[PDB]
Amino acid sequence: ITALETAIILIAFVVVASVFAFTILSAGTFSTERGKEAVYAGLSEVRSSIEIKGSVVIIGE
Amino acid sequence: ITALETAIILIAFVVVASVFAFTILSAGTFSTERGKEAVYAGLSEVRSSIEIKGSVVIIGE
Repeated sequence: ITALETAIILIAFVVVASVFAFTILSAGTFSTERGKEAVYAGLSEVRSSIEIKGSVVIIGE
Repeated sequence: ITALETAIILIAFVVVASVFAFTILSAGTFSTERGKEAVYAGLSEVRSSIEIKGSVVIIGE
């Protein structure tokens, strides 16, 4: 009796872990991708400066 | 003692396991769903932000 019972509960717990494990794998991939974007975005901003060369001239109407 | 009794008790225990297994499956699906939602919520909050560019101007009446 106890043998037939234990099989059914055993399958139930394995499936739950499988679904949970799949969710973590997909969730973890999203987090890594988002973290990578930030570093590239930050580096681009710092190097994008601009500079004035020469002298300023005004033209009289 | 006799096969006739043993069948009846055997069926009863199997059904209990089935009902318990079904609830675990449903319960596990909800919990993992909520865990996934938390990660997306956290990442969105960190990325949002605002800066101030330029001076601050006062207009006097």
